[PDB]
Amino acid sequence: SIDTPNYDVQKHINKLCGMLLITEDANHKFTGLIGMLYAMSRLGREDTIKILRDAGYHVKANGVDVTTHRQDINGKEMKFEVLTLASLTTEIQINIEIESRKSYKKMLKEMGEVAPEYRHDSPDCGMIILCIAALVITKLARSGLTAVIRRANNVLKNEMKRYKGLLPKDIANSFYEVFEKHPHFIDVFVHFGIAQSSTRGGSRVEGIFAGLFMNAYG
Ligand SMILES: O=C(O)c1cc(C(=O)O)n(Cc2ccc(F)cc2)n1
Repeated sequence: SIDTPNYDVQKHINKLCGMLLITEDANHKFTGLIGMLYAMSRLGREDTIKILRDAGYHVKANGVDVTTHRQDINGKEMKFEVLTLASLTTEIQINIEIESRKSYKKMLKEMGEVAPEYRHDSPDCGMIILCIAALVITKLARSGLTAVIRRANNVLKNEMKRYKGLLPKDIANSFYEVFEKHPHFIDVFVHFGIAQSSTRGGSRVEGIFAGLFMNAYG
């Protein structure tokens, strides 16, 4: 049973990436999986199922939809937008949102209203996560972990400055873990990276990803 998110939940998964990126001392246990979900939502359900079946994997495709979950947090009833994921519980998703809202309020207290580039909903959050995945893929092509961190601190210096939760060591470990545990994600990531690196222009981060991905050959 593999979750195959479609184009419709790409905005949601990007926001989930962003919520972890704004979290001070964020727990990156699920970042490898969330990053992979973002890549699949970019490829689309159709292409994702095609890649897995072509790679010889047998797949039970799980539809990914946005649902509203009502949960009581500190006496107050709260509405949370969650994704129907077999790989990621409602509880985990909500706790990611709770912890990021705590970090966000601390940011308001520090600098007032937050600039677009410092928010959890900045359009490049998913790609920022996938830049670490691109570095891990190079070193798999866990000894190369120190080199991933050192290459990450230089290439993602502006992004690390923007996001308190951009912790290269934790994110790289999460990707190493997911690629070891679920090797079918390597095939998904590689097809994602080939397709992405063909797109012209776009954002600074889309450009950094393309350069990092191209480096896995030369
Ligand atoms: O500027 C604000 O007061 C603002 C904006 C949003 C939103 O875009 O939903 N939110 C909700 C929100 C804030 C932080 C967070 F990590 C998750 C959700 N707060």
